Amino acid sequence: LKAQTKTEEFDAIKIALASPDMIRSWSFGEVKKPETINYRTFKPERDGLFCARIFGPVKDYECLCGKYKRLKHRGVICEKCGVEVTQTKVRRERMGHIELASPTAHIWFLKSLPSRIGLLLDMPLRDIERVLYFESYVVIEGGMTNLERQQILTEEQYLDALEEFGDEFDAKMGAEAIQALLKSMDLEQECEQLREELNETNSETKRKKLTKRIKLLEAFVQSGNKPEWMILTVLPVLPPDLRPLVPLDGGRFATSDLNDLYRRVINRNNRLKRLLDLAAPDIIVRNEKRMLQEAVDALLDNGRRGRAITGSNKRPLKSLADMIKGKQGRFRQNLLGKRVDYSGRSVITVGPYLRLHQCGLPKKMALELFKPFIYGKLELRGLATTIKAAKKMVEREEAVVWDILDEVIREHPVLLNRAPTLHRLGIQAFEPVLIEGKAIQLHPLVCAAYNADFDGDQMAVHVPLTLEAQLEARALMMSTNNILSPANGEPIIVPSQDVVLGLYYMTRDCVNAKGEGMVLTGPKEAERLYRSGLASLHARVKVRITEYEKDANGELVAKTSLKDTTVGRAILWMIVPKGLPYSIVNQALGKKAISKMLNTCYRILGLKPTVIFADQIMYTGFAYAARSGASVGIDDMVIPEKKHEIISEAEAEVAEIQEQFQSGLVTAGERYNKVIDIWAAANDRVSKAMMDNLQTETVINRDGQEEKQVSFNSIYMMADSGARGSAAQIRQLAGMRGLMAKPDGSIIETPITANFREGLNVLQYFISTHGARKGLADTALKTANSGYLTRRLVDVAQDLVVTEDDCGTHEGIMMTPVIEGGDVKEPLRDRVLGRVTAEDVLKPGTADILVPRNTLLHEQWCDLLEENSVDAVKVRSVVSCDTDFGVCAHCYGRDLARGHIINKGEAIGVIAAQSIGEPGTQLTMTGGLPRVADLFEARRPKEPAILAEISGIVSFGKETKGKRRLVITPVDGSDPYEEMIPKWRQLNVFEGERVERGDVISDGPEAPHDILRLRGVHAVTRYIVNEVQDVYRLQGVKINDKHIEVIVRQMLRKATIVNAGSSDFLEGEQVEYSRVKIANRELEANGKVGATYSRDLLGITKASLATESFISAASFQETTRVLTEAAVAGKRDELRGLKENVIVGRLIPAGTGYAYHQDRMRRRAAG
Amino acid sequence: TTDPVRMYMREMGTVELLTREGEIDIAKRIEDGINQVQCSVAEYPEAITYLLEQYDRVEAEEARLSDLITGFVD
Amino acid sequence: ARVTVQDAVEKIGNRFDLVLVAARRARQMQVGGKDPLVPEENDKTTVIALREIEEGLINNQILDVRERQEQQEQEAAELQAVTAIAEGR
Amino acid sequence: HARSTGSYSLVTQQPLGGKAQFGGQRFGEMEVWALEAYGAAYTLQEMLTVKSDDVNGRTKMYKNIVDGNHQMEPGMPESFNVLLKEIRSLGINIELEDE
Ligand SMILES: [Mg+2]
Ligand SMILES: [Mg+2]
Ligand SMILES: [Zn+2]
Ligand SMILES: [Zn+2]
Repeated sequence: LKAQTKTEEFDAIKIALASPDMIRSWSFGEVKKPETINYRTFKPERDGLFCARIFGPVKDYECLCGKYKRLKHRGVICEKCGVEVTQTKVRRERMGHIELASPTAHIWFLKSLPSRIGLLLDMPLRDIERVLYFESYVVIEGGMTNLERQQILTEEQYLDALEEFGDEFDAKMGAEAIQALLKSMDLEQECEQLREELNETNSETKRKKLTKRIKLLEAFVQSGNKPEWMILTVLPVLPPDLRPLVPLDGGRFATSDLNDLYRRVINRNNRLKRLLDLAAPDIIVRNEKRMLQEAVDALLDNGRRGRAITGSNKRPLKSLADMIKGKQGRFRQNLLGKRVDYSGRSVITVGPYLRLHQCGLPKKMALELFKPFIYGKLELRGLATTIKAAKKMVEREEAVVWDILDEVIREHPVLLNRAPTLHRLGIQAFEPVLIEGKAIQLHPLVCAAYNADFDGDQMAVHVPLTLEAQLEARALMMSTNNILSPANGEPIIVPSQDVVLGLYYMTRDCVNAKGEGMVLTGPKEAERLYRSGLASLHARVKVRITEYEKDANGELVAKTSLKDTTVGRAILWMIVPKGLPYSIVNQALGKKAISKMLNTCYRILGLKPTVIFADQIMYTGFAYAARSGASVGIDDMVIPEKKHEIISEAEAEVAEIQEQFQSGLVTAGERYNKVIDIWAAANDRVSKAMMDNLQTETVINRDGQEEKQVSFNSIYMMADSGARGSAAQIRQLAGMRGLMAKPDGSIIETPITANFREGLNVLQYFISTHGARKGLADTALKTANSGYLTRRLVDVAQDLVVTEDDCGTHEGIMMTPVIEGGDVKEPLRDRVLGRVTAEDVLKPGTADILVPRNTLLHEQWCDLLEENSVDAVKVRSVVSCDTDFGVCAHCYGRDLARGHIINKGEAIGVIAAQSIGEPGTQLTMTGGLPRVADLFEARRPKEPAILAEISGIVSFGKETKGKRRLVITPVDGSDPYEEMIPKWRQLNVFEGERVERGDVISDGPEAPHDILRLRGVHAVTRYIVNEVQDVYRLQGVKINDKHIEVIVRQMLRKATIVNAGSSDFLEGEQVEYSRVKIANRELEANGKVGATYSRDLLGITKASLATESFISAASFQETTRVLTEAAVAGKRDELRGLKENVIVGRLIPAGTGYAYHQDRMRRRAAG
Repeated sequence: TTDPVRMYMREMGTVELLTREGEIDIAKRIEDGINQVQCSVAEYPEAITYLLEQYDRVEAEEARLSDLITGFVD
Repeated sequence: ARVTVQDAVEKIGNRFDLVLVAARRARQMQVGGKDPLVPEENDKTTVIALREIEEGLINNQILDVRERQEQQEQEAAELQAVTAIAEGR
Repeated sequence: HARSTGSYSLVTQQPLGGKAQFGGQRFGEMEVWALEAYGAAYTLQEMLTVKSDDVNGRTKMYKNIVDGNHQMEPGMPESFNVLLKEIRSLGINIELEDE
């Protein structure tokens, strides 16, 4: 079968050096003149940087001279001025060239940090520049005389050396010499020479540097690149329209800086050509060559020499390297990142009437957005003769068009996005609802997921054009399909504030209210009692209710009873669907209980019932909250009656300790701390006074004498329900507020004795100011810290995607409760939930299999384990998964916005990174958000501890040489380990005991590198998760351990070989490649041997550095170095990743695209 | 030191300035050099006959007086 | 409207292959080639395909089968036309 | 603000408001990740190719929208197509191999 020739849809890409002849292939002509445009008629002058002959017609399908103006003539080359009449687009495509008189060095291969030309010739850089500037002569192919091949001579020395040997020895200077060296260089012969020398001399110092060079050389040999190409003979010119001269208003012109650069290179070059035919003296032509060299360098990458400046403007002219480069890496994909059609934006508002699956869309916005759809539908039914008439119709805004828009709008989701996109819920699909007005209406329950307040925040709209985008939006990005945070299984659609204050006020009970004690047939007639004004919303009442339990086999049982409840709870039951028990609504319904309600509803009835449920809860919450007439008055804030007394008593203590300091009974420092303690205790005292008074002090009467219940006072209801406010903020309102801190951080010893209900005087406010300003500053900075963290995180993971189904390994980690210092900082049920068992678990007794091998542990299975006493469960994790180049779905977990096991092809790395990064705003400024960054960066602490390197009996040897050696002695194994540890660090380790490998030989923090090396992979991964989870959990952030585990796996992605027989002995390399390779030896070729590796720990920012795709690396790294370092080796990028596929603009090899790429990947390496 | 401005000033600074007498010395050699080639051209038979064939083209209206001689010494 | 795709995800497990399959079917309907297998409520082809998945009358097997059937149904018409290409001889 | 099809920047073909029908909303890296967490491949391709950067694909699409055919014939975004010429403008030969 025949291959191909013309443009098919390409896969992969290759990059390499460009031959001079190869450069001529692209060039359709030589730019011979610095001239640009004619200066009167603005047409391009032939042949110049802008040329119709070389590049293309100025206007579409029209010859320059004007002889052939007809659209029919196409492949015709005009006889006057050869211009093939073709679309002006080809002026954006066709390249050109320039033939340089003298050779020229390519600055990228000269000045890249490991100078490429330098170490290829094994010659220093400073010398090479000295040869390019004609400051000395260099030898080439010395023959048998006096001289080294690469030796450098001076003027006098070259002459003296020349008198002895005239011929059979040759030396040059300048660019031609370096080019001659590279051409004369035989890489193959040099390779052989380097092979012998490795074996001959044995020294680490020697063969270390040695091995670096030989791999590089042979790589360049295997590459196919020939060394000469690092010196430019021919120079390609960029198409004119990519650096346009295009006119502006007022008749002035503007053009790209490249022109100023290109023009210069031409002039100087041309001048040199002239200077050859005039036989100028050496000193001049030398100076001209140097001038040409500087110009080419400035053109390619400016700033590596003098930083040449553009004409009349101080600011340095932007060169070709700076067009690619930027902040950061490339401008193309970096923030930000390209403008997009079919979009819009405006201020957003509430719209509580909306169902959770829809959103209010302004009329005008929808008109301008769907403009093409409106045109096409208008002429599909025949209301408009042709597309033009449709344009005039919508431009006239005729009344008939509004009905047509409802058709194109109906089933057609729109994407809503907010400004700081963090996790995937930052964009969600909704069904549009036409709304008069210029504001966007957004379902309240989603306002939590977007973290969108109403203080004037704006949101953006995107239209899903292609059919696949409609079904992607509807089945993935739809609002109703993500109700649960991917970070933790708790619902993120949880009612927020106003709604929950309603339900709290709804199901609550006072002591005496209208209708107390009566009985009703059912919830229906309960509402009939309330709405008519007979019964109070909260009164204790028995009513017949019908609850449900599905406890049969997939089948709903029904049960009825007389429940003791209130009127509000009775009415609310009408909403609760089917199989939920009445126990869930019988409580006071705070914000905490109201979330677990929604959660249970999802895990029992499924998705669909939960959605419609959630809507009803919101609607009823707002409604009843409005009925409640909740408000806040100045008399709603009750100050304790005992406050003034508490302040006075605490005021005596300070004068007591003060009396002790004047008489010297106590030191100055002890005094400060002392006063601060008594004042602090006072604050707690006042706080827990107003708390008692505020909470229960409503004391009311039912028929009998007195009694007291939880207060119905407004502000209290807010704090108790979970709607808004908390004991801390309230403490500032009624009781005294805190002890502020002076900028230096020393909490002031005279607290703020007043509060907001009273007035603050001059001083108290002035002292309060620092706390506010430092608060705002810290957050504004912590905003940046969070973003940077997510960046590094998603960079190190990204391309990680669920690929196989089950890798089939029994391996996994042991999950126990966190049990931190007191009692259970986190239970067992949360740690194992939604994960998969590593092996079958026993009861406390045995021959009883509870969970059969690998099974998803859902709510029932975790409760069945909890019924029994089971204290420990082994769980498959993403760090242990045997699948190479990905994660098996069985090792990950179920977690998603859906409860089902994770689908094949979902990209978990990104959602993992987003879940870890988003909460980082709430962390502190050891501990805090920077503490997390240190953990993921593997950074070694300042004064670390040391662990026993190997098991066996240890002892102390020699003496204090600034280090006192520690010698470990295994029983059977070899002794030789003796480490020199400075002894001025307090020891721990018992001098006379045998230590298991990895025990504590001293105190202080430990480097996570150790834990991996000595204790092992599972040990170190447990260390990271438990420590990082401590930081977040202390602040109340719920992040499932899964995400942290996937980040960890990428940290250890690389390993260092130990044994040999196929590979590079000491090379650090991917454990993915190795494991498939050592499997390729266990039964393949030669056993050989081999190879044993050692897992390595790379910090997040360091591990992301290594990426197979060079197009990916060129994005976030330093562009120049990446391109060079890849271009020499001829590396062939196969795509296969996410980052690279986004750049080139095709389907992501994940999710919906995963079917496509998979099917194509197999087509490759086949026939 | 890179900065090609520097490597020029230093490359030319080696050449030593001419004395007022030295100018004529070099200039005399030029005259000698050219006069050598002028006489060498005068010694070629084809150089004469060619000039003849060229002047016959001038008189034949195949050329102009400006395209052959710039004027004579006398 | 179709509020939750949960039912379709049960019929085809992946939930991504659901988007693909429903897409392929939705184009068979959108570009005027076939008709719905179930009452259209005025729902656009996006949602009509999903109902067909929920009701279990459309999936990847049937479509490949159905398409493979149409291949032979058109190959039957052109049967005489293409055998007339004996001009190869 | 709202825009369907507006003007375009010359240097890189991208939506730009010249009439005060303002250029479209800027779709970012963080927003790209948001699409990557969901399984939506086609939305992302259409976002950075036909809806913005593809000087061909945009017109081939628009004609299909009025015709009643929802599809995309994506092609290569002009941003990346320029990056190829800038690299090739240097001494670097960058080719698209195979098939
Ligand atoms: Mg809010
Ligand atoms: Mg705001
Ligand atoms: Zn012409
Ligand atoms: Zn696995």
